[PDB]
Amino acid sequence: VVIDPSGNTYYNWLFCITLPVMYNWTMVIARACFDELQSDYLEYWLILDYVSDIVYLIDMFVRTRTGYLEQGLLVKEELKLINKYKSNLQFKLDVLSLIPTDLLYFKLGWNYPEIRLNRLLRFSRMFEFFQRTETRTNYPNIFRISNLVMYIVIIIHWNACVFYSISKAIGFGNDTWVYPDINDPEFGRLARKYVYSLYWSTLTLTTIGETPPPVRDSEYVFVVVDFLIGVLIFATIVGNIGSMISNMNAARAEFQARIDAIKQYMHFRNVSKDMEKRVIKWFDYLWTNKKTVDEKEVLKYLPDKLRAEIAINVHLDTLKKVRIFADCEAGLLVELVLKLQPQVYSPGDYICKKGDIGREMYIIKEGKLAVVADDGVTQFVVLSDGSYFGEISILNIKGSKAGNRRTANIKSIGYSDLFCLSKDDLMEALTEYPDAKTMLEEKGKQILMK
Amino acid sequence: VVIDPSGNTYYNWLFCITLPVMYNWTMVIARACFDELQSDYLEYWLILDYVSDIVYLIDMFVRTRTGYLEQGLLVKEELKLINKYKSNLQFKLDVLSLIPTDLLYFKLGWNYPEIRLNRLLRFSRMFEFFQRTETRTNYPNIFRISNLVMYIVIIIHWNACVFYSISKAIGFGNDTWVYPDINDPEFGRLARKYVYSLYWSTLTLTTIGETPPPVRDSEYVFVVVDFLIGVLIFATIVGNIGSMISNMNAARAEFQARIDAIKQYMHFRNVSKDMEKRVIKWFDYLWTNKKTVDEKEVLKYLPDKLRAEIAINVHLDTLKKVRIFADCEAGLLVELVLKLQPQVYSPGDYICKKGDIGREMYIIKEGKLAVVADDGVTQFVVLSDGSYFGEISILNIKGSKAGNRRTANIKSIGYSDLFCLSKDDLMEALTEYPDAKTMLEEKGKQILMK
Amino acid sequence: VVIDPSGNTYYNWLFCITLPVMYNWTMVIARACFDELQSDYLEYWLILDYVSDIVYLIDMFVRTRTGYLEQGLLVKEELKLINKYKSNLQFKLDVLSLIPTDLLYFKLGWNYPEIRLNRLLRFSRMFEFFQRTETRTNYPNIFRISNLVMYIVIIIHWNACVFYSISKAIGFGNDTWVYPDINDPEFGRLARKYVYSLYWSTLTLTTIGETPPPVRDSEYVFVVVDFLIGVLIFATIVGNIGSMISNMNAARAEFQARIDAIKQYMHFRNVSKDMEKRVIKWFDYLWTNKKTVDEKEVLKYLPDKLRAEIAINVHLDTLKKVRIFADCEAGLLVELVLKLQPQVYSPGDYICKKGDIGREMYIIKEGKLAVVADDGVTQFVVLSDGSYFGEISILNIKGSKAGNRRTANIKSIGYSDLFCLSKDDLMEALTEYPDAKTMLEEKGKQILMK
Amino acid sequence: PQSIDPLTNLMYVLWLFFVVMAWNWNCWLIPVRWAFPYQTPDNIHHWLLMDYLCDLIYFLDITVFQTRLQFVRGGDIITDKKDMRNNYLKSRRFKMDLLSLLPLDFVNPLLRLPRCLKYMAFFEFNSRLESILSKAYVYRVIRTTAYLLYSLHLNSCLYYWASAYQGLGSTHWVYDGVGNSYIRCYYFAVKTLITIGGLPDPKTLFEIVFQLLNYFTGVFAFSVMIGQMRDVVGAATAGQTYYRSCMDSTVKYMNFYKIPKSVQNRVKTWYEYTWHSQGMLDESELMVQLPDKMRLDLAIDVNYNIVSKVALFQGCDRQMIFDMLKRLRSVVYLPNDYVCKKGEIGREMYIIQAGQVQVLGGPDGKSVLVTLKAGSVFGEISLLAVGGGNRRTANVVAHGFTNLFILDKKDLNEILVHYPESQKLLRKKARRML
Ligand SMILES: Nc1nc2c(ncn2[C@@H]2O[C@@H]3COP(=O)(O)O[C@H]3[C@H]2O)c(=O)[nH]1
Ligand SMILES: Nc1nc2c(ncn2[C@@H]2O[C@@H]3COP(=O)(O)O[C@H]3[C@H]2O)c(=O)[nH]1
Ligand SMILES: Nc1nc2c(ncn2[C@@H]2O[C@@H]3COP(=O)(O)O[C@H]3[C@H]2O)c(=O)[nH]1
Ligand SMILES: Nc1nc2c(ncn2[C@@H]2O[C@@H]3COP(=O)(O)O[C@H]3[C@H]2O)c(=O)[nH]1
Repeated sequence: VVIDPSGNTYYNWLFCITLPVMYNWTMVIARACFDELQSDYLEYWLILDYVSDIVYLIDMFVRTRTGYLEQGLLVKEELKLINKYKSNLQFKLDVLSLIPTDLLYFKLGWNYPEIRLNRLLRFSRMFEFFQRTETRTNYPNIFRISNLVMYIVIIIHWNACVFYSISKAIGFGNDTWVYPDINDPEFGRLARKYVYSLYWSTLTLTTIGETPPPVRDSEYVFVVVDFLIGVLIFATIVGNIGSMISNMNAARAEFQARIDAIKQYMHFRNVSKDMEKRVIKWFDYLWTNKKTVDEKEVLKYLPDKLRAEIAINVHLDTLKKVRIFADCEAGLLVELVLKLQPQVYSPGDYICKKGDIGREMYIIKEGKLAVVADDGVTQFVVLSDGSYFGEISILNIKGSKAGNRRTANIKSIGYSDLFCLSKDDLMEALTEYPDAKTMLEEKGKQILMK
Repeated sequence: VVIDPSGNTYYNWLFCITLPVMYNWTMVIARACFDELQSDYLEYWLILDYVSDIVYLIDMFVRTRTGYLEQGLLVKEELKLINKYKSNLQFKLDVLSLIPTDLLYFKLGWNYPEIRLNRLLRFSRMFEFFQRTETRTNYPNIFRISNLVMYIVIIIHWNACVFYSISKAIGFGNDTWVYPDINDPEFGRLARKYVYSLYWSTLTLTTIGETPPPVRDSEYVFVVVDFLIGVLIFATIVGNIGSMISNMNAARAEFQARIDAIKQYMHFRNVSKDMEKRVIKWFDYLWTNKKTVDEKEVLKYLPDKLRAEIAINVHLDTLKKVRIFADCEAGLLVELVLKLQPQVYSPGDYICKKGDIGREMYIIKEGKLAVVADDGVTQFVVLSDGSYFGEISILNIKGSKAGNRRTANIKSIGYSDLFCLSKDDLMEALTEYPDAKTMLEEKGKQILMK
Repeated sequence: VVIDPSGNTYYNWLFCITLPVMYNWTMVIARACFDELQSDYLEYWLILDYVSDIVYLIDMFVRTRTGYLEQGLLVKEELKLINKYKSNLQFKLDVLSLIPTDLLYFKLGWNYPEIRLNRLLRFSRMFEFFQRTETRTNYPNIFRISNLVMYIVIIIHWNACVFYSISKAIGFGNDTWVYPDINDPEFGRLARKYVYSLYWSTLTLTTIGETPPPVRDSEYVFVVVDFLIGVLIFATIVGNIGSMISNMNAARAEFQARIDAIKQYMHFRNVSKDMEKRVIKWFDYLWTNKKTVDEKEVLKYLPDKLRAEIAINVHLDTLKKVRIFADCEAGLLVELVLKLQPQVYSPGDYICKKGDIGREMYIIKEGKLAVVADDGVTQFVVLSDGSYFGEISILNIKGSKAGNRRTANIKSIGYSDLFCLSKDDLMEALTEYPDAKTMLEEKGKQILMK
Repeated sequence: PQSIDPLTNLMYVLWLFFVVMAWNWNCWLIPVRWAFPYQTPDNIHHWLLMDYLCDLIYFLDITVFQTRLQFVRGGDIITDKKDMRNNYLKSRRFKMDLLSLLPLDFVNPLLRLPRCLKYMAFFEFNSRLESILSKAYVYRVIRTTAYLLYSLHLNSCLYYWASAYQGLGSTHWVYDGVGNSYIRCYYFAVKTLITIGGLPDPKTLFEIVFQLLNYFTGVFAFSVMIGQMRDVVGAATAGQTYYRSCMDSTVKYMNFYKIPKSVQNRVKTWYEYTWHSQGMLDESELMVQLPDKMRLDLAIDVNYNIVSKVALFQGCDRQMIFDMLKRLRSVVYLPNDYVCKKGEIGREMYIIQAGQVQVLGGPDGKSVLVTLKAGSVFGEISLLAVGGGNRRTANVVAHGFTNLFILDKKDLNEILVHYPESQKLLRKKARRML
């Protein structure tokens, strides 16, 4: 066997059924309208149509064999798969698409391939494959733009075929609007026919005009209706493409709008040029190191377990270096990485100063932190990445010298990225982990005697 | 070394290298397609190409001399800088851009300047300059509009060059669609060549048409593709420019939308016309002084420290006028500036009614408030600047009657824009500084004995 | 006075100065380019220019009589107003707009109103009037559409004047692109002249083409540049129109999106049809009665006193009938109406149920209740609009038969829109007022002995 | 039906559709009869017959149907016949209907131009057809393109009027008189309002003024209608676009940090199954927009019988179950994902909505001791501990895509202290489990 829809082989068959359906949506109407296209390459079109019908029959076999989810589980019982496939509208559309209409080649001649319009009813396979591709590709917006561009190409090609067919019904060369006479050697070539029809359909759908005006009421009706198609349907697709291109830039546009709002606020308040330059440097650091994206808003819809799975892989290198996590039991990390808030500090920033209230502890993800004196001109010792600080004034140290006050000045040299862990978030993990609390109290009481 | 990319000396270099990149993206294709442009000004083009190559080599030296950020610290080791630069794709693109392709002048003649089309591979430097200029200029929307307009100009110029090349590859004056014959003294001028090619490019890319229809199959195919380029690539940039000018005054649009929502709510509620006039006068005051946008929402994307420094810098003159601090130490303003929130009050509005739950200290920044009597005709004390009022109710001093309630009624004589300080936010912040509690208690008892 | 900026007379003078500014911004360039307009109506244009200059002088006098805000107080000192006005850029623009350049009519000719283009420098009056009209008028959407339309009219008029000036510089009838020979009686008519210039300007700026192609290189360059300018302007038109469509639909499309989302949720989860009908009927009752607007979201940008005034004036009729509100003290409503949530109930939906914990106290605004018992086929007494119920469970009376539990049942006969007071929200304001506790305890005792 | 509520009673919606058909006939056909000479004396009687039918529809609307529309006054539905008539006469709808039914005997078809003033019925029918029809985004598209077609229709009628005023074939710009008048005038209106161009140039002053105003109205009104239609089709796929945007932002975040594909496929699959089993990602986003009473209503129908049929909430207080579902949030658990960890601490109690979870225990684990289907509760035991005293007794692995409900630590206990008898009943049923 039973093919998993989430599996890779189902995607491979989705592509392998999309190729003949895309062939049918393009070439069947072209062969039906451009009779020279069907007549000249009849062997090639017969081979391609028979291959497409064989692939349709293998898609029959796959649709009877692909699984469907029932109460979460993927059921693999054959009769259940058969009944589920047959009960759907998909089976009816597919079996109407695969009726043997090729037997009507004898009744209507070999120049009538418009009896294969039933084969377009496998469009659901195209849309399903395009939905599955956009989920699993690394560039979803680019593929979406290409898909809508191809929809434009299909609509333009179909309008070209329709215009050629209407010129055929009215008569070539009878009017200045229709396609010219085939008896002209230049306009009698099949390439000229298709390419001029594509030109007419392109200019008409895009509402450029600059084409010979209709001289017949049916031509006026078709031109009005197809201008309306180009307005309602085509221009909507072009607007969707523009919206998708804007959605590529959406995070960058939002971040630049934040920058513009902050600069406009700072321009009104007559802030000094040094602070404006500092804020500009901070935002240039944010974009240059690509820290504009935030973890909270992107992963806001995720469950806690899957956010924990992601946050471990993001902070793999940091959480091995820390003495609290992944050194003894590695148990509280899966519960506590959700409580960590990443914060980035500018060079020279004082994170916590002596005599200040301690509402959080810090874990150094990146950067080099230094402990300094009251003036801060010199540094006592430097703290590398992976370490942690600011835990003295958080938990209840027995016999504390000051208590709930910072015992050291923390100077941030360079741009240090480091996690934040507040009071109650830390207590809601320490109450369930008394052993982890004791290890922190030990080093806290060991370092507080100085 | 070190160029310090966050510094101004690197951004000033970014403009110096972007000009050769613009010249290569603009003039190399023009000289490649318009052969008269290459032949007529050959000395100037050789000089400019040599200067652009020299600036490219200096950019190579700078990119070997520029400092990245490992562990959040600026790198000064020259070998480390060279190894970091060489490992990136930027070095590969830059060394492909500086391939000595100019040696093929002696193999393909002096009229073949498309061999130095590899110089276009330094586009990333131009895009980096546009990124940096966007976050540094005082006019971000105007610069962004000019950037996208220059993208439009470059695309139209490139399509003009492509049209002239296709007219050259087919034959000048061969058909009605191609560029006319060179031997025509009016159409053989280089200015006429480039300007009419630009006219055709503008007509095709803006989807105006108004061009002679194509004759050959290749011309029809190119016109279809070019109109699709003008519908898809060109009109997306045009539409996002239109949205950007529409979203230029985003804060003004949001404030106006707030006004329309409030007025539409009050229209159906059938509120009195005087009340509507007062609301409109209030919003006119908000827009005239540009107090429309809130400081909290704009600055909440900034880190707490940088916002702290910004809030001190904007309100440095005001917070120097208070009597709580800024006398000996002047260190109290930094900690409590985040907890205080800006407010503004209408004239005649009783900011602190007599016998009310006291919740704020209400530090005055702008506005002359008066301590009115119970009947309200007479006013005792005028509080102009740096004069707190409401230091009775927040802290429950001993020997105080009706400590929770207000001891006087305060009326705003004019539009008083002043900072409110929360109940629990100040009480937590009050315990750190021993001077603030003493002054607050002494002033409260002194004005309570009156 | 002196003139207040927020007063109605300042808006009236803004209109009275916008009229000559709008005259000078459209007719000066029209007379400068179209010589037949300047020559024929000299008697009218001299009087209009003199009137515009007189109104400009009166506007400059008004600018010295407009009181700004020092400490939120209107500065009525004439010398201070004159000193601040003269130090601004607006004084420089006003002086530059009143340079006696009209004295150059003698030394340049009576058909040269190009000199008096400096009167356009008072664009600030027009922009300020349009920024204050949109804030003040009851139809901001219609006024914004009309303002965008007249901006496009002004731009198209200016481009028409530019095209006519370029045609007269190149020569009338010298090319097929320029305006034809004015010696011809058909093309020599001034109305026909300006209308064709405006028609060309609309054709060229709104990206239509349908113009004779340029002949000379200057004509081609101007046509390309004006295509680009008009494409950006048409993009601005489309973006602004979409913005006002979204703003007009912001009251409608938000509610419709909520309706579509809740209908998708109800259909997807397969709810009961009766419950779906009830939910849709309640939402339709909100839409027909315009009660779907959020009170808290819309009324949160106003000050607490001003929002209290709005909420009191909306709920003026209800609060008089309430026995707790505006009956004994009339001092608790000003702080308790803010801490209130309006809710609307369907008929017969069991607002309060027996054997349930109630955390809210409900006051009826414009509804009718039933207070049913047991099965609910019988009712005790209807609750009129302006009464309060559900105060038994929230208040912790020592002599209570049931603690924190509702008594009997409450049913809504019709569509009842009633306020609610939360338990912990009311208990904070109930303990502060000594009179409120005693009467609610007495009412609870009376209910319990009932 | 002596009293009809406007919202329900689809027969009133059908009658209002008939009124809309009459109003659309008036709006579309008077400009034709005013401009085009289609009101010939040969077929004047058919025109007047259908006009009389539309006037009869208007009269039956103003008398028979609008006076039977029940209304709410004083918060109560009013059914008495005389009160409905008084409310209707007081309403703006009666003013619009009376102004729309002005008697114009005097033939000029423009005398029936007041009949287009009955647009309130059209807005009411739009509201009903967008309220009683599921997935009514397609009707909004049809309505907006009907506005566009009506604008093109009015422009075609104006063009034919201008041509007839100018001579009807006097110049190349005006209509030349050959072929069908309506479709060729509509062709002009299409190439004008869409601003396509490609038309004969206007020669005389009147024609140039008309062409100027028509291109101007095209540039603005065409942009208005296409902006409306793009906004309609964007709101049609607004939830899908938002889900795709969130998924792409998440995928970009995981791609940035080089997260392995084994986790990326899990996140993608979780988004896919959440969108296929909930339809709008986070349910609480729509829950917060509704009143608390409607939260209780939309909870008491879909996921109340499944949580009241469990083996642990039997014999409890029925109002706790009402209080149960304000804090129950659904979550999707992937197959072979550890819902419970034996060595780890327990924050949450799990109630299966649609899925199967397997409890593993015994020698070295990996033995399905019991399988819990939909309507079952697992993980309840570890909540009743102080400071996380109790661990999970056995690890639980979801067999498939399990959708299940959540109650956090100190969240069930917030509503458990309200019910003491239910508290001790849950304590007893937890004792029997251990
Ligand atoms: N007092 C002290 N703190 C140190 C030292 N080394 C690192 N620290 C950390 O610096 C932190 C400053 O804030 P805390 O007092 O909360 O906690 C302190 C310790 O976590 C040290 O040698 N002495
Ligand atoms: N009663 C009184 N209050 C004053 C005076 N000067 C300033 N105030 C402030 O006015 C405030 C009114 O509200 P509070 O009673 O909370 O606190 C009061 C004082 O902070 C004064 O001279 N007398
Ligand atoms: N139980 C009861 N409640 C009444 C009666 N009349 C009015 N009420 C109100 O109905 C309310 C329902 O909720 P509560 O029990 O909290 O408080 C109740 C009273 O305020 C009555 O006769 N009996
Ligand atoms: N060990 C075990 N657990 C069961 C059984 N049936 C249901 N469970 C659930 O498995 C859960 C694991 O976590 P808890 O210990 O919190 O609570 C446990 C019960 O809710 C069973 O038969 N054996």
